[PDB]
Parts: sequence; C-alpha cells; structure tokens
Amino acid sequence: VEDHQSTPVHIKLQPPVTIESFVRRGEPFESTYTAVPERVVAMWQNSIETIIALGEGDRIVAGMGIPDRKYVRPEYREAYDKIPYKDLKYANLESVLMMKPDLLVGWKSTFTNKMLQTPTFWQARLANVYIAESSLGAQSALTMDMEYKYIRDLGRIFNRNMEAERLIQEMQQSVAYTVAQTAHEKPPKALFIEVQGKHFRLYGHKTLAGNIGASLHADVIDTETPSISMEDVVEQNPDVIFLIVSDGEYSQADVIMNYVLTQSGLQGVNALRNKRVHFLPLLAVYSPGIRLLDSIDIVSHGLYPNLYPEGVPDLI
Repeated sequence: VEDHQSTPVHIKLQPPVTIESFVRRGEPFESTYTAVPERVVAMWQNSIETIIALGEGDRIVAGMGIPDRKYVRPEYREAYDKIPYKDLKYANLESVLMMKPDLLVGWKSTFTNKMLQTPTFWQARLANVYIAESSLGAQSALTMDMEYKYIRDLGRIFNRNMEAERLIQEMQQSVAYTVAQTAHEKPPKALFIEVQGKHFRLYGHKTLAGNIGASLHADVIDTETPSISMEDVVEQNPDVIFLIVSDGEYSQADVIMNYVLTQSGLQGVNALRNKRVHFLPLLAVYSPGIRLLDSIDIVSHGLYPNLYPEGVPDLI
C-alpha cells in the first residue's frame, strides 16, 4: 500500500512549536512539536487539502473522507493521488494504530473513544492531535478567522509559515479589495440556503457562509430558524441566492437548481428575475480550511457581478 522506499526528510523545529487546540468549545489542550510530523493521518477535506496546499502532501499516510479526486482542487490532485490510504474503511482505531501516525488532524468528533481516540491517548503513543476549531459545534458563531488560524497552525506544525501567510494574505486581500471597490454602492441582499427535499435549510449569521457574506459587506438574510419558508424568502427578497450543496448531492445538482428556479412563489424574487442563483459547495463553506478560497470567489463574484464581469465560478 505505502511506498516504503521513500521517507520524508527529518526537519527539526527549533525553537519548539507550541499549538493550542480544543477538544470542546472552551476546553483547550496544548501540544508541543519538536519536529515536523513524518506520518500524518488526516481526516476530512480541510485536513487533507490544507496540508497539501502547504507543500507537505508527501507526509500524509492516510487522507480519508473525500469521495473522489474530482472534489480536490485541480492543482492539488496529483499529490492527493499519491496518498496511500484514502478509503473510509480504514477510519477505525485498529487500522490507524497500524499506521503509527505521529500527527492526527481532524474534527472534534474524530477524537473520542467512539472513533480514533483522544489527544491524551495519542500523546502516550508519542503522537500529536490537532482539531479544527470550526468543528466544535454550531452553538458558537463560525468565522473566517477560525479558518485563517487553522491554516496558520498547520503552517507552524509543518514549518511552512511563509506558505501559510501567503495563502492567508491572498484571501484577506481579496475580501478587502472587494469591499473597497464597492463601498459607494448599495450593499447586496444575500440568501444562503441548502436544499433538502422540499425544504430550504437556512445558513445565517452564525455560519461561515453567513460570515463570508458579512465579511464581504453584504446584507445577509437570517430569520433565525433552522429552515426558511418560501414565503419568508419572498418577503426578504434577496438580490442573490447561494445554493449550498453537500458532496453526496453533487449528482442531484441540476435537479436541485431546477427545483429552485422553476417555482411559483419564488418567481417574483429579484434573484430569480435576474438569474442570480449560484451553486456554493459545502466543502468550501463548512470547515473548509484552504478551500475557503473557493467560497470567497463564488460569493464575491455572485455578490458583485459588476466588479467581476467574468462570472461566477462553477464547481461540478
């Protein structure tokens, strides 16, 4: 399965890197790294693609949870393909023990006795654990800031600080550019929803998608309900609708879009009249790590079509 004839170069971290992460909201733990990890088990898209984006894809032994290479950014696909273990049937404690990771990167739910075990467990095996802060739960507002720190932390762990800062700066400069070029204009009114059956799952101010809208100076709609009625959508009347789509539901994309467009109550809504309804991949707006760049582009391009005449990017 692995290529055992090629092993990552030993890179010492002097001085040692101390990182703060959390097992739960408000429950921090500290980890100290004296060397760049050589054998990483990475759970879910943000873990996998962020480490790849930093240039350290070769250090990943397992990168599990992406359904297919097509979901990975084109420029990261080659590195993705080299990862020895990808199949979720390896995402169990017994298989991960066999792999002998020295760093495990995942979500809050990844590191309990129901799954891959706690930081305390792994620290006794001389490994470290890093947990995405944006995976700690919906009770706290999820922000772009959490994603930046996430990228920055991984940058410190892998001695890729320069690469991390460049990536972060690209995103920050992009947001700030957009807001500055349009400050004299009326802020667009945006709606972020995911379609689940015949219902509109709402993403409001406490979600990252909401925060991306707010960061970009949009007027983000939020009725503070797990769902928004077609009736409330008519009243709120967004200039632009973002349709959030999860990964398994890519195959239903055209059916989703057609359900939203070819409606009755919705036909009067500005976003529909002016054909401003765009797909927004969940993987870019829910603990996305490096893929936050994709959502910034889609949202800024959809919010401000006059600033970005080239159009809103498509993802499958």
